Amino acid sequence: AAQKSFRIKQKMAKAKKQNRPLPQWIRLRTNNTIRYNAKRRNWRRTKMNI
Amino acid sequence: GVKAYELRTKSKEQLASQLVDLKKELAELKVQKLSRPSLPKIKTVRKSIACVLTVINEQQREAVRQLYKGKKYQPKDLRAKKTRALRRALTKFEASQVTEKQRKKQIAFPQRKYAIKA
Amino acid sequence: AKQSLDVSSDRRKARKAYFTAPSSQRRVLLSAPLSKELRAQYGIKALPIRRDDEVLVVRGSKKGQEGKISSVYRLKFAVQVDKVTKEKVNGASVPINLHPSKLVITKLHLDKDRKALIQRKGGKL
Amino acid sequence: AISKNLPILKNHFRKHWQERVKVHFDQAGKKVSRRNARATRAAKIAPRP
Amino acid sequence: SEKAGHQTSAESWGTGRAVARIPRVGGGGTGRSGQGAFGNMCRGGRMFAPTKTWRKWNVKVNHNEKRYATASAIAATAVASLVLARGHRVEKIPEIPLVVSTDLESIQKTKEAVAALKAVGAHSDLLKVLKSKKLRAGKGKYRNRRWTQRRGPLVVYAEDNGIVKALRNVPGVETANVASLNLLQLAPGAHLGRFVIWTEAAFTKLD
Amino acid sequence: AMKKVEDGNILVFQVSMKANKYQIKKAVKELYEVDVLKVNTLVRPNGTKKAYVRLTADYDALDIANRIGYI
Amino acid sequence: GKGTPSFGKRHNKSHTLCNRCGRRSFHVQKKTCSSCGYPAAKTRSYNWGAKAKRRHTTGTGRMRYLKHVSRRFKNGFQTGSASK
Amino acid sequence: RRTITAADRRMVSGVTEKQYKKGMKKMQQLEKNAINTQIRREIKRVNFQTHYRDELLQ
RNA sequence: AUAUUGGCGAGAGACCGAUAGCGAACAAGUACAGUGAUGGAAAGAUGAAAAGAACUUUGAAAAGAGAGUGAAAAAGUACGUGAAAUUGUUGAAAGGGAAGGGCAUUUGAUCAGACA
RNA sequence: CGUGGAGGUCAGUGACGAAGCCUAGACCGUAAGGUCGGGUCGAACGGCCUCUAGUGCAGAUCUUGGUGGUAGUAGCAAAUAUUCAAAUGAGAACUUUGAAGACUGAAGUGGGGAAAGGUUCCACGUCAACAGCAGUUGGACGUGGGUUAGUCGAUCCUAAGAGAUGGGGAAGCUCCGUUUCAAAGGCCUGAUUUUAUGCAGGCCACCAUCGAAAGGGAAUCCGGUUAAGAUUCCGGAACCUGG
RNA sequence: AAACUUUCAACAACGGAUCUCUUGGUUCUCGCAUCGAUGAAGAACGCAGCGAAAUGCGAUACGUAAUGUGAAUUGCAGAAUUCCGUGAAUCAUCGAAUCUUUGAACGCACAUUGCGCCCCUUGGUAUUCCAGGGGGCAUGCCUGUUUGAGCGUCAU
Ligand SMILES: [Zn+2]
Repeated sequence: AAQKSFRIKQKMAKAKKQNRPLPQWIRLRTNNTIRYNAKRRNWRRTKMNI
Repeated sequence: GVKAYELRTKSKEQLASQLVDLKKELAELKVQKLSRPSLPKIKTVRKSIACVLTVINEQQREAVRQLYKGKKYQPKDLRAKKTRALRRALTKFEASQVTEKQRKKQIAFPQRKYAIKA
Repeated sequence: AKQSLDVSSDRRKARKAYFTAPSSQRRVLLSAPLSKELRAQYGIKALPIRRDDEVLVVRGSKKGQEGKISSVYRLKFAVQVDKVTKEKVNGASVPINLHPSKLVITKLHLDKDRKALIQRKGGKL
Repeated sequence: AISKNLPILKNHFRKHWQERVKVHFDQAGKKVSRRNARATRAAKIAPRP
Repeated sequence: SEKAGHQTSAESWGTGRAVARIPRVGGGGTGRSGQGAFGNMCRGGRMFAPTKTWRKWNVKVNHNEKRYATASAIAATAVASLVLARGHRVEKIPEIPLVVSTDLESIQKTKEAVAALKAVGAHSDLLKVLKSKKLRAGKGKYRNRRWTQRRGPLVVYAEDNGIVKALRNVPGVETANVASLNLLQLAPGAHLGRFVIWTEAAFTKLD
Repeated sequence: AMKKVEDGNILVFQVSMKANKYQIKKAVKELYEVDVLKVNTLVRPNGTKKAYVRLTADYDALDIANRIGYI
Repeated sequence: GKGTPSFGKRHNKSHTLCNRCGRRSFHVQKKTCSSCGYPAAKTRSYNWGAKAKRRHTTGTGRMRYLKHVSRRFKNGFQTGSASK
Repeated sequence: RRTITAADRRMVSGVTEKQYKKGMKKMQQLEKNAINTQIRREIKRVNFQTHYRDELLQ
């Protein structure tokens, strides 16, 4: 909520910095098997239960 | 860059000054990283700071060692960190103790060595 | 055949140990033989490959071509050779990822810590 | 059941016997261990039997 | 593994529905929820009568049967019809119970041993071996059995001085003592016949 | 933030989360040789900290920002 | 209604984050994590939760200190400057 | 003064905007290719309610 | 002497070979579900080497067509081969409220051996 | 007869193309099945004597995966209602602006907030997927910016209650109990700093701790300002507490 | 007669079986014995020139030191004969250090980034107020020391 706690604002910040796609220069490395970011998250679909 | 075997020849205050004249550099490069896309010179400065602090600390620890030589109790940080069990276990002397009866028996009737033939 | 107990005849373990080898073991897997003149001069058969070594190719579509090394890509287990390249469709050029076993060293990037290696291996100047 | 002219046969597998099973694959792998131990001891006590 | 197929927590739902009574996973949010389990028919399930370690791998045989067979397999080596019929190239051999000198027990080099065996006429049976090296067929060649050769002659010493190490490397050739003789060398594949090269010391100790 | 430097005499910094508006005052006093009358801190949503320091008049922030090298 | 209407009123938690396992198990009215009873010194581990032990036992983390012990034993729990 | 953009960072670190557009569209394609499978392999065992009451007696 | 499905290091198998074998050959106790205890997946292979399709042209663009690389795009990142269910185009044939099948032969197609 | 593997053997087939797959094309066998040609494909595979088994499917309201007829069908119909012109654009029933008609009708379709959610806020670019039609738009895609407090809240107090200590139980995980059957503690001087307290020096027997963003409570207002912040920033005028 | 329906084949599609492969598993055997109050296992947060993860690490933050080898890393940029050298490296080894907030978890407490006390030091006019820095403050038990209580008790 608005009147929240720092223990939760921390965990929301982490989720904000995690919510991005994959860097395209990872796909150019040699023995690469990562196509996309399979751990993505958005508020519509999956709630992080904290 | 900066190098340990050059820094060991330097003293406390010189290294303390080198730290500051490196941290200023790092603070400048952290500005240039904004107005530029990439600054790899920054890594050498971070590792330089670390190589400096390492030397400072090691000097200071050796000092306290030389202070605590012979004194029976020296700090836990300086004491050897073997495993808890091997610090709790018996000393080589404490374990090789014997009763007077047993050492008399050992000096009188030791395990002779021998062989089977005429 | 093998007669010890601490060495493996296991395909799985061996291939793992190849494809997860570090860059310090790969230096020796990426070794190459010397030409029949340097075999006679330095007195050895093979050495690990190094940048700025001149070289000749003996097996491949680019046989007979000579060059000198520009990069040992010891993640691809490969090696790249000057005067040995391929023009991409863009007009640009990309070098060839050779493998050292299909090469022959003609001139050597001599140095201290290689003269020593040659000396311990029973070689000469 | 009891079906034919067969012996009465007593077989003690009503407990969880499958846990308390020991197959001795170790027979030769540890015969050699015993031999090595004898051989080592015998050199520790080099002239003694 | 004894715990295969049983790491799942599952129970049947029962009669009352349009699906079977096989045990089914419970929960949601993944594909496994509702899937069948614990059966031999089921993906992820166990197998039928999981293979256990307390099976009879090694088999007992009577000592006199073993010796009967070893003597028969020795006696077959003197029969050229069986040797030829078994895959040995001995058409250009003078005498079949082949007895070479006991100086073969003192040879220390493969370069010399092979020459001796070429002289007494085994050259063809060594070529047979090193021309028969074909690749295995199936899922046994990523199980450390990639290659298949044919068998070669069997040199039968009595007192080894280097021959067993000299012929250690040549393909196909095996090496044995007159004691400690092996049916798995004399009759391979249960096929009687084997080209054996005896030394005179061995031949004399066989009595 | 590069508006608040000219509009007010305000500098905006990124500071460690373990800093408490006194440490910041003294750090600015030490590094940039100025005087400070007011600090307002907030915690950004990326887990960093932001500090709006307001310098006394008799200290213009553009001079300090050019002296630092970011205008 | 016991379903769709009575699932609107689910807006106040009963579990929060534990400091010991980091997950939403810390009950608030009784103050006891349901995965590793936090005020209690012993972590919950029952032999019937044999899968649950896999998820929280050793190996599942970094092993900051422990993973150098086998290295330091192989060498004799030794000390001092290396060599030349 | 703004001598940096994310496009410029990724240009410095290899990828051009053409490469970025194409590789992005492929990473979007694959996400949908997978979501297809998750919606495909789920419709079977998703309506398998544990306690449906069947509002029909008389 | 003995025990040892755990831990560290090793060697091997008439074992499984990606619906199998540990649940996991892959960023797997991961994603995800559930208040929680707990539950718990799927997913391997281009090619020797990206040489991953320069350039032209129609289109708003995706794309298409040529061109090109390649030993091979009947390998184009939806990529080893690429079955079947199911489907489209072409061709042959039949067909009054089913179709399919057995015995026998006509007609059409096709194969034959040629005793050459 | 057939299948996966094992031991022997044909000095077996094979990149001049192994296996696999397709073939109303052929031959053999009563049959299980085997063999051949062609097409495709690209790296290992068979015959004979024996061994061994996780060895042969039309079914089990079988398991997993995939796919169909149904079928371009049922249907996308609650909440009074949309229309014109222009702009942008490849493209406008649905975007934007203007003009018109209307509705919610102050217990609102408004303005704000608690829980809860987590950056959904704002801007630029953008439309493969999503918005069960469409889409140039969007709570979507991508990249970034953004939350400023001595006075608002937490923090402080206690409530219903929870819960250590001393103790007592209990095989034990731990239970009771919260002042109990405890030796449960600190505050000011002459000593005038030897700050020790010799005396001084008296004063109950109180005796953890958590527990409310709606209870109790120390103190602030106006005006202005931003793409998105404000009783928080700027200007001005004030107040409280502790020194 | 076409359309339509059905059967076969070719080509193309849906789909991903079969064949071949396999840095994985499982089973057997051999050897070894090495967690923690000198603060473990586990957790949260954070760190890279461009990384969301996995792996690694801790404000000395994909790492510092030392030792060894002896010229790389490589997706891009950026450095570079420093390369006959105290010396590259997502190297190996590893004996020196650092080791955020935690956690048996240790000042009290914790749905709080809450509230304290002691010592040294610095600043503000400052034994008393405020702030900063460093170092400390758990419990049970043992040995010993120090100060004590008790007509329990001895002598003078
Ligand atoms: Zn917990």
